[PDB]
Amino acid sequence: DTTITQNQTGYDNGYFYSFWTDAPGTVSMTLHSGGSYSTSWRNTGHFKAGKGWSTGGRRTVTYNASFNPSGDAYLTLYGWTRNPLVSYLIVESWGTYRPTGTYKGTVTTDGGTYDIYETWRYNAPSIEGTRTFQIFWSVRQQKRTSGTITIGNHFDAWARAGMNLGSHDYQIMATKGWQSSGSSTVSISE
Repeated sequence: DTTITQNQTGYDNGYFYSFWTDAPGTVSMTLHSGGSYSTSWRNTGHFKAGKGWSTGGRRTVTYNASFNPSGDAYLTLYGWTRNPLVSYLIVESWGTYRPTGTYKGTVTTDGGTYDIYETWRYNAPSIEGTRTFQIFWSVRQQKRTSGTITIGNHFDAWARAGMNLGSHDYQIMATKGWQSSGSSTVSISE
């Protein structure tokens, strides 16, 4: 297995991965076989790490996870588009705080009901550099740590709500953390 501690993307055991933090040395990601990885973090800053695909799309993804946050963290499908510049999250579980934004509707899919939100992020890290951009959210109403995500059902609900996606960059089943400690192990597949 490979331990990642510096911002990078690449491929491991057939799958794209991405690691990003603004607090190097406080978080690591261990790449396991197939679509599997773990993370460990301690009094960190911001971090996002996961395996998935370098070009996102309307995939039906199945994941199985162990998720043990001590504070603010998400277990979430995460990705980016350009033209327009958008980041999006399908949040399956969280730690101390359930994320919210401007309410936009609800979508029911894969046995659960999700609230839909939009937020704006100002002068923040993006795939293009420091930029201002929209975040699209589907947040499950009840936490879960395994199951299937029919991503097309979220994209379509967002579009019905006036939330328009662009050309896809990467798409990962991510662990994301903010000023917390914890661990995770996440195993994905299309």
